[PDB]
Amino acid sequence: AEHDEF
Amino acid sequence: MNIFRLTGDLSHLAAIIILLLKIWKSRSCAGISGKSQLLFALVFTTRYLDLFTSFISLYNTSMKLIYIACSYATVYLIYMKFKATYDGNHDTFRVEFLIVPVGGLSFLVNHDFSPLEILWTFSIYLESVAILPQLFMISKTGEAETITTHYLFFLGLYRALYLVNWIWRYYFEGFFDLIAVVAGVVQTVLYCDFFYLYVTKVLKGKKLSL
Ligand SMILES: CCCCCCCC/C=C\CCCCCCCC(=O)OC[C@H](O)CO
Ligand SMILES: CCCCCCCC/C=C\CCCCCCCC(=O)OC[C@H](O)CO
Ligand SMILES: CCCCCCCC/C=C\CCCCCCCC(=O)OC[C@H](O)CO
Ligand SMILES: CCCCCCCC/C=C\CCCCCCCC(=O)OC[C@H](O)CO
Repeated sequence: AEHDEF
Repeated sequence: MNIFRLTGDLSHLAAIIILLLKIWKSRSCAGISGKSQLLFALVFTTRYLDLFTSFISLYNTSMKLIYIACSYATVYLIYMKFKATYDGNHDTFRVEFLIVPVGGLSFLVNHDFSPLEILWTFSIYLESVAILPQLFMISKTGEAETITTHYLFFLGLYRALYLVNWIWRYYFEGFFDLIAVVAGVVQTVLYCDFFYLYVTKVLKGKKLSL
């Protein structure tokens, strides 16, 4: 799954 | 993208600059756990390997590079430039009790058994406990300087704002990541004693004694 946060 | 996420990113960058400028201007890293700064640098290194496989936005790329840059710079000021003021005698947390188990847990409990996902998971578990050596050092030395407490407040508030961000993203976008959530809760509960002492003592002109 794609990680779009820091 | 929501206000809770944006305020959380600003709170995290505020904490990182407060610490970096405090060491740089005072030419001293007294009372600062070098070990926690190694852990934070290691979180950024394992989490942001996706800089080579993805492009989310200029903001996403820039923030990752700034975080890696400031975490590595902070490590350099403590262990190389101002090493004469690094208090190794009081930064005695045994970080192997955090790294070895967190590493083992990321390999076993993750969303996918692939190198990039296992490394991302390691970053999430490690971040939840990364501040432990700094809090342990403050309890040992007895005191925490005002600027050190402002650093800890903005660092602790950042992941608390990410929890609110996850409520927002779950309700409005149907997005949910249980590994980040549970680790985020662990990360924030470790600041509960500090938050209570910062609000009742530091914000009232008193001494923060852990
Ligand atoms: C001299 C040492 C201190 C100097 C540094 C002072 C400036 C940094 C302050 C804030 C950064 C912004 C984020 C933190 C403030 C958030 C406060 C709050 O409650 O935020 C809830 C949020 O706004 C709901 O959207
Ligand atoms: C010197 C100390 C070294 C030891 C440090 C040990 C690790 C940190 C300790 C406690 C965290 C316990 C609380 C964590 C609970 C997380 C579960 C949780 O989030 O439950 C709610 C639900 O999943 C979402 O709403
Ligand atoms: C004292 C030293 C040890 C420190 C340990 C600190 C606690 C954190 C550990 C585990 C998770 C905490 C409880 C949260 C469990 C949530 C499980 C859950 O919701 O599972 C759903 C299911 O797996 C569908 O994904
Ligand atoms: C002193 C030595 C111990 C200190 C180190 C403690 C590390 C932090 C602990 C837990 C992080 C919380 C998240 C872990 C729980 C995962 C919950 C879950 O849902 O797991 C199944 C997963 O979703 C399937 O994809």
